[PDB]
Amino acid sequence: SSHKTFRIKRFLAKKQKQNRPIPQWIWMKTGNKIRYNSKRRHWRRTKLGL
Amino acid sequence: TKGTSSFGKRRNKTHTLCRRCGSKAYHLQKSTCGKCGYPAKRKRKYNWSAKAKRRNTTGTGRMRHLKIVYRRFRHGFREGTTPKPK
Amino acid sequence: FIVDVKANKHQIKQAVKKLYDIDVAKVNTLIRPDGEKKAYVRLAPDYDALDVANKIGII
Amino acid sequence: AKIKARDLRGKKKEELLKQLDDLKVELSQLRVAKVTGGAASKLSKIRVVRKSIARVLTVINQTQKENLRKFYKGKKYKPLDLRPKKTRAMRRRLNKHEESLKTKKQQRKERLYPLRKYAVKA
RNA sequence: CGCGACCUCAGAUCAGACGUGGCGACCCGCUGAAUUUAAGCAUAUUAGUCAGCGGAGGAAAAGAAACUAACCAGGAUUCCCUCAGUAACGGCGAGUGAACAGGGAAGAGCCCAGCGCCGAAUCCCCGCCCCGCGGCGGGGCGCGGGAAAUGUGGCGUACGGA
RNA sequence: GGCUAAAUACCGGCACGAGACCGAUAGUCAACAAGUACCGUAAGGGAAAGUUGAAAAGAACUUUGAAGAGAGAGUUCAAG
RNA sequence: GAGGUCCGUAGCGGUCCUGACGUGCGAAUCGGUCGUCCGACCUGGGUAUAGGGGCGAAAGACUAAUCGAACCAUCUAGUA
RNA sequence: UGAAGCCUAGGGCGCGGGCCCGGGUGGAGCCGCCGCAGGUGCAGAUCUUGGUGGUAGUAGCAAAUAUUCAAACGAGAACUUUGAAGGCCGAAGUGGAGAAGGGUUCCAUGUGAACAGCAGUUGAACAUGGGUCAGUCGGUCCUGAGAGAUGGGCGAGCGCCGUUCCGAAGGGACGGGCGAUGGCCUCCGUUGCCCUCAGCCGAUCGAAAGGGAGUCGGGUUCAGAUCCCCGAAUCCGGAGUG
RNA sequence: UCCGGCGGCGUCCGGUGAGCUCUCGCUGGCCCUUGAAAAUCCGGGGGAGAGGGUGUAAAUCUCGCGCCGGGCCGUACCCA
RNA sequence: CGACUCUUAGCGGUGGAUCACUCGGCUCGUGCGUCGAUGAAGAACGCAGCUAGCUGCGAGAAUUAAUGUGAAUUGCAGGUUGAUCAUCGACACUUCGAACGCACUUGCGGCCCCGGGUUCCUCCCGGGGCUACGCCUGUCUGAGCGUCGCU
Ligand SMILES: [Mg+2]
Ligand SMILES: [Mg+2]
Ligand SMILES: [Mg+2]
Ligand SMILES: [Mg+2]
Ligand SMILES: [Mg+2]
Ligand SMILES: [Mg+2]
Ligand SMILES: [Mg+2]
Ligand SMILES: [Mg+2]
Ligand SMILES: [Mg+2]
Ligand SMILES: [Mg+2]
Ligand SMILES: [Mg+2]
Ligand SMILES: [Mg+2]
Ligand SMILES: [Mg+2]
Ligand SMILES: [Mg+2]
Ligand SMILES: [Mg+2]
Ligand SMILES: [Mg+2]
Ligand SMILES: [Mg+2]
Ligand SMILES: [Mg+2]
Ligand SMILES: [Mg+2]
Ligand SMILES: [Mg+2]
Ligand SMILES: [Mg+2]
Ligand SMILES: [Mg+2]
Ligand SMILES: [Mg+2]
Ligand SMILES: [Mg+2]
Ligand SMILES: [Mg+2]
Ligand SMILES: [Mg+2]
Ligand SMILES: [Mg+2]
Ligand SMILES: [Mg+2]
Ligand SMILES: [Mg+2]
Ligand SMILES: [Mg+2]
Ligand SMILES: [Mg+2]
Ligand SMILES: [Mg+2]
Ligand SMILES: [Mg+2]
Ligand SMILES: [Mg+2]
Ligand SMILES: [Mg+2]
Ligand SMILES: [Mg+2]
Ligand SMILES: [Mg+2]
Ligand SMILES: [Mg+2]
Ligand SMILES: [Mg+2]
Ligand SMILES: [Mg+2]
Ligand SMILES: [Mg+2]
Ligand SMILES: [Mg+2]
Ligand SMILES: [Mg+2]
Ligand SMILES: [Mg+2]
Ligand SMILES: [Mg+2]
Ligand SMILES: [Mg+2]
Ligand SMILES: [Mg+2]
Ligand SMILES: [Mg+2]
Ligand SMILES: [Mg+2]
Ligand SMILES: [Mg+2]
Ligand SMILES: [Mg+2]
Ligand SMILES: [Mg+2]
Ligand SMILES: [Mg+2]
Ligand SMILES: [Mg+2]
Ligand SMILES: [Mg+2]
Ligand SMILES: [Mg+2]
Ligand SMILES: [Mg+2]
Ligand SMILES: [Mg+2]
Ligand SMILES: [Mg+2]
Ligand SMILES: [Mg+2]
Ligand SMILES: [Mg+2]
Ligand SMILES: [Mg+2]
Ligand SMILES: [Mg+2]
Ligand SMILES: [Zn+2]
Repeated sequence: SSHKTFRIKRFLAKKQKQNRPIPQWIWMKTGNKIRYNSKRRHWRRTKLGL
Repeated sequence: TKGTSSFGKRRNKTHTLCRRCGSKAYHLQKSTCGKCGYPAKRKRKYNWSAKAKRRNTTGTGRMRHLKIVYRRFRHGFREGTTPKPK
Repeated sequence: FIVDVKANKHQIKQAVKKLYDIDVAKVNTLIRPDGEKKAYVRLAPDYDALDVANKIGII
Repeated sequence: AKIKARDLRGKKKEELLKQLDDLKVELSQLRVAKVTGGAASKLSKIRVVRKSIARVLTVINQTQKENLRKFYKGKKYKPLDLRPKKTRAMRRRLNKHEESLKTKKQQRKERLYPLRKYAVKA
C-alpha cells in the first residue's frame, strides 16, 4: 500500500536488502559448503507474511 | 460460494507485529498478543506445549548479559583491580 | 547527501554549515527504500554548488 | 602513524579532542572516496582510521571516569555507575560487619564455655 | 476569635532506600479432571495425579514433643534397609494401604513474649574531624534532630529461674 | 510465638569424564546457513539436506559449434 | 404526482434447461432462460457478541473450504 | 604383492538354512574357534520413506469474431520491433486515475542455464545499476458506536467488575499585598509566599470515506511532482525596544 | 550540434436547447422512522478597570504595509 | 533372413542401496550451582574494502583498553617500541521489552540549565539532566462541629 507506516517500511527495507544473491569470492574459501543462497524469495511465490 | 469465491474478500488483516516478541500475532481489536499476551505484565506460557516453550526461552537469543555473567562467575565477580602492569 | 534517519532538517543544515562553511537555503528529506535518509540541500544563491562539489571532492 | 593508547595517556584533553576531530575529518574524506570509487589503499585505510577513533575515545572515557572515581573516593553517596555492579542478590546481601556482629548473651556464652581440644586414650 | 499540644488522615519531581519481570530439572502452597479398571455402571480406581495459579533457594521443606510407648522403656528433624503388601480401608468387589519398635547415614541445639529488677540503662538519621573503603564500617564531637513509657536494651524461658 | 547446619532431591544452567549405546530412513526434530526453509488469520505445525583427491594438481592448448555440448591434449596411481 | 405500485437497466439473487463441465477455467464455475430493482433496499470501513458458547424473518442454518457442538496443544502410545 | 562391499553362461559342498574357492570391480580394514549379550533373519499389514514402470509420445494444449504483407536486428522469426492493411473493445470500456492488499513487481542496460505448459531476439524471469523531495495532499488534532486505567469492590490467585459509580479527584488565573532578582533597577519579566476567583463528567484510546485554517498556473525526468525550477499567492505562530 | 534558440503570424464573431453531468437556490411531500458528537472559532449582554490633562499628547487598535519561522512520518508502481 | 516379442550375458544409462568412515546424538556419573529498575530474558534494527545466510558485535558496532603469547590473517586486494590468537579485571553498550513523562502513530508534553536567536525580550533551533506505580523510615506543607489547654 502507498499509505505505509514507518515500522512496516523499515521491515520491507531490511528484507529487500536481504533478497540479494551470494558473492562469488565466498565460493572459493577453504571450508566452504555453500553453493547458492537458499533463502531467496520471489515477490509472487512467497508472500512475506504480514 | 463457500470456497473459492469467498477467498476473494480476504483483504484486511486481523493481526500485526507486536513489540515484545515481534511475531505477527497482535490482535488489533483485542489489542493483545496471541503468543505472549503483550498488555499483560507476565509472559504467556503454558505447560501443554513443550515445543512452544522451547521455541523461545533463555538459551535461544543472544545472552547479552547472561553469558558475561557466566564468564564473570568463573572468576568470582572481580572489580576495581586490573592485572599487574607490564 | 545521505544521512541517518534520526536527523532533523535543522540539524542537517547546521551540520552542513559547520562542515562545509556554506550557507543553506533549504532542505528536502526522504527516507529511501534502502533505509537511509536522502537529503537535498539547496544553497544560498551567492554560493556555487559545482564549486563546493569540487572542493569536497565529488564530481 | 600508528596511533597507540600508551603515548595518549599522558596527553591533555584538549589535544585529545583536536586529534579526534582530525581523525574524524580524515574518515569523512575516506568515505567520500569510497562512495565515489577510489583506491584499495584508501578502502583499506578506513578501517585503521575507525580503530584510531575507537582508541582515542576509549582513552578519553577511561581518563574521565578515573578522575571521577578519584573525586568520589571519600564521599558516602556516589553515583550508581561508580557503585559496584555485582549481582543483584549480592548487592542485597548483608554486609561484612553486620553479618559478623553478634548478641551479648551468646557471646557471653562463648566466653564462659569455649570449645575445648581433647583426646581419649585408646 | 486566635494561639498550642495530641490523635487520626492527606499531598509532594521532598532525603535515602526497597518490590515488580525471567528461568523453573529439583522444592513449598492452593486448585484439580477425564480417558482407564471394575469385562456394563453410578460409590470406588485412575488420583491429591495431568492441565491451571502463586512463591523461592543452591537445595527447599521439616525440626528440638501438647512424641512414641505400656517395656527392666526410648528421646528433635531428614534419608536408606526392614517392618510390609502387613494392621487397616473397600458395590468387603475391583482394588488400595501406613505407623511403632530394630539396624544404619548425619548428629547441634537455641531465642522471645509473658512474671520481675535495673534513673530508657535502647535505637535511627543529619553536620563536622581523623581512619578505612568497591560488602559504607571504626573512633570522637555537636544545650543537633527524631523513635520510644500504647515499652527499647541488659538479666532471664520450663533442662526450672531470680 | 520464633530461629536452626549435616546427612536428602536435581531430564533446566556453567564446566567436565566415561559407555558391551546409534551410525546419516539410525541417533535429539536438528552431524549440514535447524526450530532454518516452508504452511496457517492465529494458537501453533515443521522438513529434505554428510563423503572428489594425499595435495586443486579443478582439465592450459588445438579443433567443430551461437552455446550447451563433443573430439583430441594434459594432471593424477586412479577421471574406470 | 402518492404507492413496502407495475414493465425494465446497473446492482442484488439464483428458477428451469434436471443444458455445458464433471482426473473442470473452477474443492460449486459457464451459457441461455429467470426473480426483484425507493425499499423489511444494496454496499466499504469501524465496532460488539466465542464453543455446550455466540448469532439465527428458524433450514439444526452460519460461526476462516470444518458444525446435530469449531480449531490448536496436552492427558494420550486413551479403550477395543 | 590388496580388507570390507558389489557383479559373475566359472568349479564345488551341504536334504536345507547356507557356505567355500576362481575371475572382475573396488581402495582400508576383516575373520575362525571357546564363552557372553541382543533394537538379530520379511512377501504381504488399503505397512513407512525413497525410487522406477505399463498406461503413453496417450488424454489433452477448443469460453469471450481475426489476422495478412514488407523491412530491420539477429546464428536462428507463425509469435520481437517499425510501417501499411483488415478487425475488436465502444465512454455501466479491453480507456484514464485512486482505496484495501502486494512490496520493488517501477526505469534503464545486459543475458538467454532454469521459469513464462509451443517458441522466443521478448518478460512482472536472472544479473548489474538507478528511482519516492511538502507550512498550504494525508497522518498527526476531535469525538462517535465502543474500548480502558486510578479511587472502590470482588477475587485462593494470575487478575476481574466497573467508567462516575462508596475519592480530600484543581497544581490554574485577572488582580492585590509581601520578599528577591536582572536589565540605563525606570518599568516590566522571571519568579518565591500570602489574599481573592475557579463545576466538571471524569485519565487515556477510538475514523488515511465523518469534523478539521491555509496553493494555484506554466515548465522539467528514464523513473518523482498541487512536493523539483520559475511566477503568482495564502494561513498559523512570534516579535523588549513595537 | 550542446538549444525553456531566434523569429514571424494567429489565438475571431454569434445562436440555441423538456438536451446530459455537476452545483447553487426555492418550494412541497413521507414518517407510531424526525434523521451524530466533540475539537475549534465567533458575536452579543454586562461594566470590575486603564489611560492624559490640552500635548512632542497617553492607554488602546479585528486598519495598511514591513520582519522571522513552520519540525516528524507517508509519497515509486499494480489495482485486475 | 528382416521387424516386433521373450530369456541370458557384456558394456552403457537412471537410481542411490550396501560397505567403510563421523568436529553429531543418547545414557550414566562428577564438580559447581551464578539473572533483573546499576534496567534482565526475549525481540527489532544496524556494523565487514569486496558480505546474502550463520557467527560475533552496538554509532568506540566481525570490536577498544589491559594481561599472557610471540610473527601472522589469507578467497582476492592494502599497508619485535609487538601481527595474530587467547584471557578478560578497564571503558563503552542503538530502539522496544517488568519498561518508567502521557500514548504507542513514533505523535504530544512540562520543568531546570547550557550553546546558537537573543545580545533576557520573549519567541525559534541544538544539546544536557529530571518528570512511572506501590511501599518503608525520616522532612516539609496541611486538614478535622476528633480529644483537649491558655484566652
Ligand atoms: Mg497471488
Ligand atoms: Mg475483526
Ligand atoms: Mg508466568
Ligand atoms: Mg535477651
Ligand atoms: Mg526524591
Ligand atoms: Mg479435590
Ligand atoms: Mg468399564
Ligand atoms: Mg472392557
Ligand atoms: Mg462403557
Ligand atoms: Mg463411574
Ligand atoms: Mg483419591
Ligand atoms: Mg502441574
Ligand atoms: Mg517472581
Ligand atoms: Mg538464584
Ligand atoms: Mg529452611
Ligand atoms: Mg522453619
Ligand atoms: Mg520444649
Ligand atoms: Mg521416629
Ligand atoms: Mg514377609
Ligand atoms: Mg489412594
Ligand atoms: Mg524408627
Ligand atoms: Mg554413625
Ligand atoms: Mg522488656
Ligand atoms: Mg511454647
Ligand atoms: Mg515450638
Ligand atoms: Mg571410570
Ligand atoms: Mg540420510
Ligand atoms: Mg535424521
Ligand atoms: Mg542419504
Ligand atoms: Mg548409506
Ligand atoms: Mg539415507
Ligand atoms: Mg555420496
Ligand atoms: Mg579407483
Ligand atoms: Mg416495486
Ligand atoms: Mg417489479
Ligand atoms: Mg437451487
Ligand atoms: Mg446438469
Ligand atoms: Mg466429459
Ligand atoms: Mg454467556
Ligand atoms: Mg436474515
Ligand atoms: Mg458432543
Ligand atoms: Mg582413502
Ligand atoms: Mg544393539
Ligand atoms: Mg529388511
Ligand atoms: Mg520388501
Ligand atoms: Mg504428438
Ligand atoms: Mg493427440
Ligand atoms: Mg482457454
Ligand atoms: Mg481502468
Ligand atoms: Mg494507467
Ligand atoms: Mg519493466
Ligand atoms: Mg515453454
Ligand atoms: Mg476492565
Ligand atoms: Mg486520538
Ligand atoms: Mg480524519
Ligand atoms: Mg458595555
Ligand atoms: Mg503516484
Ligand atoms: Mg543373473
Ligand atoms: Mg552412500
Ligand atoms: Mg553488510
Ligand atoms: Mg587490543
Ligand atoms: Mg598485545
Ligand atoms: Mg493514533
Ligand atoms: Zn507478542
